Amino acid sequence: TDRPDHIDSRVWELSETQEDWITQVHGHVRRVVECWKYTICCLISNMHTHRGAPQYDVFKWQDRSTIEWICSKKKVQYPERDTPDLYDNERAVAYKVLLVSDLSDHSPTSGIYHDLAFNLEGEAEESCALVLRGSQLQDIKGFLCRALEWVVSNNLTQEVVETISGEAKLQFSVGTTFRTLLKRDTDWDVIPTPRVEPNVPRIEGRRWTQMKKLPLLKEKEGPPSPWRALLLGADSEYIVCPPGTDQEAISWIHSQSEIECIRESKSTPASVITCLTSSLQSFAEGNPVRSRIHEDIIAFGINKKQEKKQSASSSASGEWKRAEYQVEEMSLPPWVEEEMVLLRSDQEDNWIELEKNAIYTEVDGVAEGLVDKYIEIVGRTKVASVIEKWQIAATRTFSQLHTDRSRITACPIITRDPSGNCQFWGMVLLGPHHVKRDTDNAPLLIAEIMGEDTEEKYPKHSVFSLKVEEKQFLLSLKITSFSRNKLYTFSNIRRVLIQPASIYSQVVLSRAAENNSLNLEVNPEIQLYLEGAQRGMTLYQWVRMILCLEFLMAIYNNPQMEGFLANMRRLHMSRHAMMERRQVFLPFGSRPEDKVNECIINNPIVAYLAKGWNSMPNVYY
Amino acid sequence: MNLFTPLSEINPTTTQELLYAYTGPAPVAYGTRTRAVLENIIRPYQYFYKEPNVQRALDIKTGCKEPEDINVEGPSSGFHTASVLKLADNFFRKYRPAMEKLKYWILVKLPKLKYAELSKGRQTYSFIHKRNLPAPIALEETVEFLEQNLRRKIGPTLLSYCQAIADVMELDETTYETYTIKFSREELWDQMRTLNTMWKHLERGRLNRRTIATPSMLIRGFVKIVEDAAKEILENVPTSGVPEKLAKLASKQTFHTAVTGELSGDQEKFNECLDPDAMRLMWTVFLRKLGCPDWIMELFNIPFMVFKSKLADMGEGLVYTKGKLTDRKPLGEMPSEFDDLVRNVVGNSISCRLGMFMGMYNLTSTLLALISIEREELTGSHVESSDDFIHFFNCKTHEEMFKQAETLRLTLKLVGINMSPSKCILISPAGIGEFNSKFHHRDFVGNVATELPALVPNGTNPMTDLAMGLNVIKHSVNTGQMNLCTGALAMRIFNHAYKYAYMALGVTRRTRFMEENAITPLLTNQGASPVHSFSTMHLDEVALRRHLGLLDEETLRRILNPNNPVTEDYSVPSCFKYTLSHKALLNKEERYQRVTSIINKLFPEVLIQEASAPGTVRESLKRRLELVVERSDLDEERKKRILSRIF
Amino acid sequence: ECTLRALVEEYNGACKEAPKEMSKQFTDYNTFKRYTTSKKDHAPQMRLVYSVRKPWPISMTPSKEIPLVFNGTKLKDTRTRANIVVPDYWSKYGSQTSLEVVNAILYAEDLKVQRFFSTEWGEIRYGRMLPFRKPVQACPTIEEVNPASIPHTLLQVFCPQYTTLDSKRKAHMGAVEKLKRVMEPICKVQTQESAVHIARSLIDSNKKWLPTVVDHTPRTAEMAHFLCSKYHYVHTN
RNA sequence: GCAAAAACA
Repeated sequence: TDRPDHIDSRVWELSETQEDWITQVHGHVRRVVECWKYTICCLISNMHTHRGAPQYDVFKWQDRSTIEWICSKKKVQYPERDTPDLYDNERAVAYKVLLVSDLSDHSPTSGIYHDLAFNLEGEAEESCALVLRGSQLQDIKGFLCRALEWVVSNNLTQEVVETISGEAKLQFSVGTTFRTLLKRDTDWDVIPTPRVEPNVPRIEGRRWTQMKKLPLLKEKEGPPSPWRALLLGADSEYIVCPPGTDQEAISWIHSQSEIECIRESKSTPASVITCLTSSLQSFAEGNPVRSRIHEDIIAFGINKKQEKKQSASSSASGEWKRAEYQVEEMSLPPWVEEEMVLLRSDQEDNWIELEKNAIYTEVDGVAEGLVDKYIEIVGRTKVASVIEKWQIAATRTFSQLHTDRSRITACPIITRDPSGNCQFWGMVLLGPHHVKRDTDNAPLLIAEIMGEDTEEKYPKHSVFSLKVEEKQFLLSLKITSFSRNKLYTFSNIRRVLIQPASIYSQVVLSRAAENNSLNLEVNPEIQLYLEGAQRGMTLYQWVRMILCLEFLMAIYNNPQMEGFLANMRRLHMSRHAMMERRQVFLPFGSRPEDKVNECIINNPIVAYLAKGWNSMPNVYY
Repeated sequence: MNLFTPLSEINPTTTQELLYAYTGPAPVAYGTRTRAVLENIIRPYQYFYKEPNVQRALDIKTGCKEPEDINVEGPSSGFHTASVLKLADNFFRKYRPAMEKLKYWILVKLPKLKYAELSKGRQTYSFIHKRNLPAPIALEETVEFLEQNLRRKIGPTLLSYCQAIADVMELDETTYETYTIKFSREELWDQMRTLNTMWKHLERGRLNRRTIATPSMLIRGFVKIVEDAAKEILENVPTSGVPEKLAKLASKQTFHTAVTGELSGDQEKFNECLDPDAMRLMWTVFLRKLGCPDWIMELFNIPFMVFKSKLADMGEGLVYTKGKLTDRKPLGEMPSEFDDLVRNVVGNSISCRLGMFMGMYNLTSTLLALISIEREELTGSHVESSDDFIHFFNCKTHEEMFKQAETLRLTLKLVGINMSPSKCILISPAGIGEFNSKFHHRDFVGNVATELPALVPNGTNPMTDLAMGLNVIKHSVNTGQMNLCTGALAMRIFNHAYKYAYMALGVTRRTRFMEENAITPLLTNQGASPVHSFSTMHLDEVALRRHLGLLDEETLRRILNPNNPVTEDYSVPSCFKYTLSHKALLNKEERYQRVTSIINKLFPEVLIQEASAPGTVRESLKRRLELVVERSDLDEERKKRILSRIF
Repeated sequence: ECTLRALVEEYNGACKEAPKEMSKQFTDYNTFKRYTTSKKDHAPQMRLVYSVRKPWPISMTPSKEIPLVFNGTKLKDTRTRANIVVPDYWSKYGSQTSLEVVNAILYAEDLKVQRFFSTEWGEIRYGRMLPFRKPVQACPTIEEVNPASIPHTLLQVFCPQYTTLDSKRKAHMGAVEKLKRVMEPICKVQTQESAVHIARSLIDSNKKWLPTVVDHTPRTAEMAHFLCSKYHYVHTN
């Protein structure tokens, strides 16, 4: 409650936080009793002098560090939980102040410190009288009677007696009002006591049906899915330029080329080429960032939101209804197989430059040999070059994102072959990109060198002709807006190499486990279901197409793809189980194919994986 | 997909790691979460009766239902009270040591819990500033609120904090003070009840985005108490998904003339079919059969009753389109598919008595499932973590196995668990299964990560970034997710990314400055050749270079100097361990920083243990400063002059 | 004393400009150790590239031994900020320190390096091993220390005057002497936070789940990432 | 235009 009158204030806020009184059974009474004990200590340790310092020093409610100091100076050491209340330099004895119900039944607590006994109305044990002096006894009697009159005034005799005879007990109390608040939304009390007898009923259930044949996925019907990715993939090419810096190569390309459009898309107007030529020469003279031209307005979507809002406000009318979004279902495009067969094509260079780690032991040598051989087998492939292109483009675009600008920045995609020459894949132009949040979409105009054009595959791209030293190339311009998260993710696209490598190692090491001898040159016969027939092939080509699939899945990752993969892990497990002559049983209303089919809407690689699953046998003998 | 399914030299289980979308952008949730929140809230009401009747379920307080009401051909929300009682009693009779350890935790460790651990929580809704603040700020403001409105100092223990909350709930009027925030018992009750909902970001493996809810700081102490008790129960039972257990069951062998099957499955609408009153009954049975006092039962039952009265925030509005226009409108203004819940709208929040939310009671739900497992005729091996489970049946007959599987499904339905039929697969001769991203095939359990390691520097400083990247790769190797080749390749990729991020590649300002001033590259972040190898992941960068002679002694003395102006992570302090980089909150921040700065100098022991030492900060600092001054073995007059200035 | 005087006006200044801050309980320190307004970002690695390239990346304490401009290149912002090349500058034309300080700081890290290079490797055996993850102590320690007594052991080493007899009793006597004789060059007001970390790692016996083909001694546990795997096993003598 | 059940421009 509040401060008792007989207890001094300073003692009260000293005792305020010595112990957590609120979670004690009689915490207020215990606090008052402790205040009594400390006050008795203070009146015992009144102003005195033994040899220049008071003979009585107080240890109660003092910081343990100073108590330890004072004990060290006196060559004594007391435990924390049995520290005496006070210490006397007269006899050099530690006294603990105790309150007891009666004086006759009082035994010493321990031999390491003496006990001062009081009976709550002033009288003290004869040991106290022999130890202390008359004035101290009179003062303690006065304080004790002034406390006892307070106890009788508030009728706390039972609580005081309980506090004296025992230690603190823990509790947690909930009042009536909070209890009524708790009981508002439940049919039971705070401690639920339902009257029903504990019993578990017998409930009729359905049966479990065997999955005799594997589920067949549904191929969607509709227009074929166009190529929807940040860059071009297998159709990307590069222009060979004389050795030098990026600026020299850009100047070489700009000064010795001309652009004429051959295919124009409404999504990417043919006028936006004026932007690209404005950023080439600007980069040719050493300025990666240029000013704003008129053609940028329709190329980077500047002030598009306000115009769209104005048009909608001035045109739309009727009655408010729910959004009811929809996603257009699309079929498997023919270009996925072409992308697969082209991404694995052999290359003259390695395209995978990674600094070798150190070697200190033979395990390190084994690991480095495995990594080097994997780099050899998946390096001279088109997919590796496209991975490096994506890495460079995403990295250079991401490095220019955080710095807020209002001007167009050019980020050339240039690689160095192991001969010094420059390889120009394209140029990505970044708009104002007032990116406030990590999911905000920065505008981009991507010009990229093509290998072959296809209106069906690239409906939103604008294809121009490019003449450099009597050499013909295709230049594709695409207007996109792309997020910082996705650009950062594709700036570390090289991690896609991890998943195939695992498989490769998991084969090679396995062969070692078959003979306790590493080979690092094994190219075993992996048997697969190809074109609907069980036939074998080499490990290297299989790893190459695994890397092609993983790259395609990575660049085409979306909620549909992740849902499809997560729900297809179960079907893959079931198929592997049915290879091993194991039966698969299924719940009553169970259709594992439904979860997968929910995820097959318009993702070209999800559809490609679905077709690959459907081409395999659905029944095993 | 046929390319991912080998038929020789390797099995599809090992190649199932290829069915993962690493190195690709994780889906991000855009715009309003109102539709997802409302759908999550409305699922339990449509699932209470076999024939959907939302109106008749919207006036149900306790989700208790008869066995005939249970939907065996579809999801069922609610529980059978007698079933919960008997199952909890059976779960108590078994697992005696686990409940003994719970008793020990209650008697000993529970009173010693400090509410300062609440400061280590994640984002909270501030009922004072009406914003989202980090856990330390919300904890500090809540403690100050309790101090002001309760006129006593809150003890460091968690029980003291909970008692303070329960006491402040008894006041007609509370204030916060200039601000002068005016409250009420009903307003504070609503603040306690309200759950703040948000999108679950960076979530993979799902077509549709999910939502996660946070409780208020007022109820978080009780939530932590009950969840800690749940941890102590779950860590001591063989059916929990926390250690191993999957590997142990995989290694288990059964005689030939037996039928062993393996059911791998998930749970549909795990949080949309669980009622907090079942958790109340389970906990009450546990504590009552443990012999705990009534205040223990009250303390354990408060959180779930506050959850029964939850006011989960329903986002920022449903999307309505007139023509090409788009608008956000709260539930109730115009007809929609959630009109049935219009009667439950309280301001921008909606009342919901049935159903849970994700990220609220992850372990009590697991406990409920595990007590549902305990039955006389379920003589199998069950391991469940949240909504994922694996079960091993060892029966003498196929019909017996099917009976046990159906009994398992029904007994989980008795409390509202509802395994998804399409996501549950039972392999008949066992030996193949999936559980918690771990694939079991023929007594081999392979761990597959949901997320690939970032393989990029974390962003603190070169030394810690290198150490943490190497530690992450080493951990991935230890879990089995990576091997020799993958480990070394990941190391090379991380080395390239680490060198690029610190301008250690090509020609940059840093490399140009090093070249002009003739500063040879001696560290990996400086452009030197990597010294770390596959076998050297735990070794420090500064070390292993002095040992190999790559770093002579005087440059070590130059860079290891503690007096340099710039200064588990086992990286030695060095000059390269640098640091890169709300009206009345920044001044309070800097004041608290200064107070923390005067400590850690006068109080070395807080660098090893907790603060303890009851008393005011000013008085403790003054006393310790004195103790230092007159333990400085100086002259007495100098000591007197020094204490003369302490005021 | 000058250094003791350096703890007075800071106390008086803190008590003056932050009155309500000192009025809080001393146990509140455990709460406001981490009191920060800054939101806990979801991915700090995203902005590292920008932060490093940002002008004046490093925040440095005020200093005099680092020039404002060195060889026609700005270093400090004249707390002040530092150029990205400042740590590179300090590696060649900086102030050295005692060899004992270097040895003490690198202690418990050079020990791991010495253990790695003082052990012999057997031939790699390839087979169908079954690595089962078992909880073992991750790193070898100078002396075996019961957990929950590590904080009491560290108190004796660093602040034996601010302790209790109860803490003294349940502290590993025998590892304190080893810690004192190897940490005393760095047991000052500076590197007090650091020296605790090295000392803690010296006697920390935490358990980690590691692949196991044969039962791991503490020496082999810290290097278990290459001793065993699904397909290979190397024996250590 | 990005994108996917609703946000960026």
